Amino acid sequence: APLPQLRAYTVDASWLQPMAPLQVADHTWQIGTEDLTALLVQTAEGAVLLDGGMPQMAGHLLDNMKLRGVAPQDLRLILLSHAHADHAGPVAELKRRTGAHVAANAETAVLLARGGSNDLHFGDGITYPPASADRIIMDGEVVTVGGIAFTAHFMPGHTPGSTAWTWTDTRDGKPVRIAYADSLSAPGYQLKGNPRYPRLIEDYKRSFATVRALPCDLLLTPHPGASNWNYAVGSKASAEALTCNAYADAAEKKFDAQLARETA
Amino acid sequence: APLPQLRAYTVDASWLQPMAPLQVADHTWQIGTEDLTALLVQTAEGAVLLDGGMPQMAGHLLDNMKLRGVAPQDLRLILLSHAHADHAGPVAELKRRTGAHVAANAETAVLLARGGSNDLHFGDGITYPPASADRIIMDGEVVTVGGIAFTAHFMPGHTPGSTAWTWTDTRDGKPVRIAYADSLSAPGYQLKGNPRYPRLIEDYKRSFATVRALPCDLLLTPHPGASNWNYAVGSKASAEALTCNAYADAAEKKFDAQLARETA
Amino acid sequence: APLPQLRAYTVDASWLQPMAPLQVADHTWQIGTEDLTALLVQTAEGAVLLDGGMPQMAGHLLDNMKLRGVAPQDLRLILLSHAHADHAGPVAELKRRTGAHVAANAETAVLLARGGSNDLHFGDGITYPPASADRIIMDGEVVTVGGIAFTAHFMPGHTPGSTAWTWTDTRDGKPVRIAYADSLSAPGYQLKGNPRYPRLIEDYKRSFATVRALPCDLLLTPHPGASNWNYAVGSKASAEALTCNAYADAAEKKFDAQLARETA
Amino acid sequence: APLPQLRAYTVDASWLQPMAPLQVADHTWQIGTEDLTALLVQTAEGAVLLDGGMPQMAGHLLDNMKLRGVAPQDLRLILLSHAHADHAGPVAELKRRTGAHVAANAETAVLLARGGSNDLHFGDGITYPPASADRIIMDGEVVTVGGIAFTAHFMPGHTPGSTAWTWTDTRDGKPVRIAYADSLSAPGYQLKGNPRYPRLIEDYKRSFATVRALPCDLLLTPHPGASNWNYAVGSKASAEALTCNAYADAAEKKFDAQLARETA
Ligand SMILES: CO[C@@]1(NC(=O)[C@@H](C)C(=O)O)C(=O)N2C(C(=O)O)=C(C)CO[C@@H]21
Ligand SMILES: CO[C@@]1(NC(=O)[C@@H](C)C(=O)O)C(=O)N2C(C(=O)O)=C(C)CO[C@@H]21
Ligand SMILES: CO[C@@]1(NC(=O)[C@@H](C)C(=O)O)C(=O)N2C(C(=O)O)=C(C)CO[C@@H]21
Ligand SMILES: CO[C@@]1(NC(=O)[C@@H](C)C(=O)O)C(=O)N2C(C(=O)O)=C(C)CO[C@@H]21
Ligand SMILES: [Zn+2]
Ligand SMILES: [Zn+2]
Ligand SMILES: [Zn+2]
Ligand SMILES: [Zn+2]
Ligand SMILES: [Zn+2]
Ligand SMILES: [Zn+2]
Ligand SMILES: [Zn+2]
Ligand SMILES: [Zn+2]
Repeated sequence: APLPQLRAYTVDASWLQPMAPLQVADHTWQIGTEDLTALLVQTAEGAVLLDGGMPQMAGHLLDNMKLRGVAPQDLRLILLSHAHADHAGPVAELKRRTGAHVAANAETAVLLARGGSNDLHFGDGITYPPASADRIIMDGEVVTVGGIAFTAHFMPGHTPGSTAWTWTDTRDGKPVRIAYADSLSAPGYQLKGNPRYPRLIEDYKRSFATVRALPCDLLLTPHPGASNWNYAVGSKASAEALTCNAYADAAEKKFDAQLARETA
Repeated sequence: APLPQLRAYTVDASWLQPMAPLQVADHTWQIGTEDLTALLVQTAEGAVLLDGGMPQMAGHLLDNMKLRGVAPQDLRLILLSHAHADHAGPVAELKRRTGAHVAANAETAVLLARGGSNDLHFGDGITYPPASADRIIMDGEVVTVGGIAFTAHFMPGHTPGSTAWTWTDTRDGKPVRIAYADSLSAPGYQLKGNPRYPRLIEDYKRSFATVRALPCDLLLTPHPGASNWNYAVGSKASAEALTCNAYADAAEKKFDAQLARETA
Repeated sequence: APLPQLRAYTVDASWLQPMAPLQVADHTWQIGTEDLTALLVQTAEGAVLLDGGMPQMAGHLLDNMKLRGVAPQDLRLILLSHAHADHAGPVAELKRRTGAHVAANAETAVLLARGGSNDLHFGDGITYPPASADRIIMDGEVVTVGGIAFTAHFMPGHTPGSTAWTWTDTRDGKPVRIAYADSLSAPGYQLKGNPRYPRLIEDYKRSFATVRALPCDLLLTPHPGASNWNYAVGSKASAEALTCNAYADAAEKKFDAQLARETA
Repeated sequence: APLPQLRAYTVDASWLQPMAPLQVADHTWQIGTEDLTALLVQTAEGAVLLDGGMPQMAGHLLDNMKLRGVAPQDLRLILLSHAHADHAGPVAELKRRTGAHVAANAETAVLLARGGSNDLHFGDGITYPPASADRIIMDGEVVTVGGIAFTAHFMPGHTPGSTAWTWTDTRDGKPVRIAYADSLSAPGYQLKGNPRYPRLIEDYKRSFATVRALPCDLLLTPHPGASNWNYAVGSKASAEALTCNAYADAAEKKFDAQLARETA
């Protein structure tokens, strides 16, 4: 009986369904797939990319950037929600082909540096090509690119380095506060008494209070279904989207119900 | 007028004064200098080293390890308080000559990986040879070597990755709770409104409460004067040493007096 | 038409067939699989491991090390032929669970650091968890562990960092020169005019002359079929094994026949 | 008798004497100091920087780049001759402030990654802030930026990763072949029987033949005195500059005279 073969990280086909650039505000665009969020922000001095999705999406992300008049050498900065394969997948290839830099916290950097291997909960089951972080950011640090200021808010839980980003864009002159908040889920996580994450419950609770107080008028998430976005319907994509308090309150009730069944 | 020459990190001569191994408990020893703490813990499966001091102390640390019957290949683990040159200096050379591994958190790892360069407060003024961290530890994670369990307690402030360590040793059969707590000082730090550390005051305050609640019967610090240790007097080294509440309360009063003068 | 799913690196089942430790000489053992070579060398000061095979073989390698009386904390050094997933797979997990160090050249280190991703010929198709190299070795450098000296011989071609290792063991007192030489194959490689490897043909030719002059009495390869070893037959495993000149001459004829068909 | 203090890497004041941009050809400029070469190449798609000199020269290099109409976000690529502190010093700070990427071979990358520490000949005596290499280049690989193609030629010896660069510029329409070749010196090196560099003499000899065959009409070196450049005299800077054969022949005679005195 020989050892088993390696298994590939397979996702639902909807996660890999390419879509044309969808406009969120005057400067923010969705260039990912139907169920994976990859936000592009066009500024006067370059473009910022938030997440990239699965690792095989680098060619698609470059296509949509070309459609917005953004050359590869115009991507200046890559920001991440958390360093998982379905969000930070193409960061390695995107760095080689665009000349951009990556800014993330220490926890996201060390997870990104080892390609998501040795995950606290998944181990080596979900591995993507590694990439280095050129700039280390702290909680509440302001990253400015082309006049648009990005503020990081640490919300650990899903991963230790889970970071929420906030920035102010315009909607035909009217300012709008956007908040790209990370996932607040714990799929298959051992919450209570985890030797690899001893203070996980504390971090999750404190993160719920963090996203409740986020300066937010329009909320987006790495998985658009978590914030009730519908990238397929285009114009009405932000129709039934949730607030920050609602998304936090909904996630916390699921965390307590999950924690309760774990003590059984 | 040519550009200035580089300046070397010079310390007081007392920091570099070698001393013979001083016994703290049945398994814990001080093998550093008179004013720099480097703790060695002998176990049945190997030895653990906490800090190393200045980078030019690797030869001295190996001498004292040889005196305790510890071969270079017997050092199994290196733990750090924070990745500064006067504490984590010889970690690079100690790894090459002992075959040991380093365990630190993400913030200490990224600071250790770039050799203390690009410090949040000191910049490139205090640079030491870089070294990689083989194991990443979380807050409250238990690291066991030879039956002795080391528990990490995150106390950020002096550095983002400042970690306090606790373990239980014996004093001729009687158990003793030891707590090696990091420095709680902010020398020349801009505390209020620091763009490189926006939540520094919050982290400092929460760290004072962390060291107050540390399970501690005997307290040691990277600088022994901070906890009123006197490594010169040998037997009476722990005579006038401070408690955890006293060391925290003394450091917090200095933090508030420093914060008050900063708003002036 | 959504983007395709990721494909897993699948190998022949014979590559993953566990086998009991096979004795090569007084100190050298085969602890890998039937068709993947993982050499263990027991010394008075510890054990050296050459290669590990596929990444899912860490548990098997530890089992055979336990059978030879080698505890996890007794593995002191890991040496590699080249940093590919079917040879350097478990190096990341083996470092975390044994406390060993890795010694490889610069080319093998940078390939090992990015987990085999961005291969010069395979791209991201063959990815394994990354690992760092603690010691950098040069061509002809001697690495000594427990009295047994390992000499590295650079033989680039299959990978830029392909390294052959030589050491002298005994066969019941009689000395024997062992040479673990890397693969001299180019499967699917574009040999002529490769923009990612412009001097590949020169490196391959110079490597044939390198393995011809290797001090060798018994030859082993990462794939035992390349040197006509038969790990299944146990005692007669080295029966029809090839010399160094024969293995080089056989590989060079295949390289020229491959280069000839490429110019057609 | 306490341990000695750390010593700072001090150089001659002429090495740190800032100078205004000196024109080499239609696109190549000297923006370093009087005795340290830092070449800037302006293209239609950005600027390439070859070397940076001492680490405290980042502010000066940015000043001269601003004088040539080159914004910080216009530096796209950094190329190195070898990763020593007097050539690769400011690469870390230049990456943080310009958003550029670094391209170097594996040997230069691993030396650049550890900040020049653990030098094969100097140890930890000459340490600069570390920096990562975003792209790994092979011998003879072509790097194109804005139509100008840079070809790397490995010439190991001074350092294992010593790389010479060649590119074709114009002199008011007339093409000119420029060759920026590394230093061919061995200051204080143990040449014969070096355990850290066993094949050093072979690499030095093969490097002399490499620079002799370099496609070169105008030669420059990291130290301009090595190729008889005089950056002070401005217009007549290339007056008495040497050819490639002359610079190689002069360096080889010094290598043999140095090797002869070593065997005495
Ligand atoms: C690592 O990627 C994830 N996990 C998986 O794909 C498998 C392994 C799983 O469900 O256990 C993960 O975390 N995600 C999230 C999230 O909310 O971030 C959700 C909801 C589930 O999908 C991705
Ligand atoms: C980086 O090393 C330190 N700083 C210096 O040496 C100079 C630069 C300084 O005083 O500003 C630093 O922090 N230390 C501590 C500590 O408590 O940790 C104290 C009390 C002061 O000494 C060391
Ligand atoms: C990356 O691993 C290899 N390649 C593959 O598995 C597939 C991708 C392939 O054949 O192209 C590779 O190289 N090997 C060797 C070797 O001789 O080293 C041989 C003979 C073939 O198997 C492994
Ligand atoms: C590490 O920097 C160098 N060495 C020194 O500065 C001291 C340490 C020394 O001379 O031994 C080094 O190599 N250089 C070269 C070169 O040709 O590259 C020459 C000629 C000498 O200066 C620099
Ligand atoms: Zn996830
Ligand atoms: Zn996810
Ligand atoms: Zn300090
Ligand atoms: Zn200190
Ligand atoms: Zn291979
Ligand atoms: Zn193979
Ligand atoms: Zn040099
Ligand atoms: Zn030099």
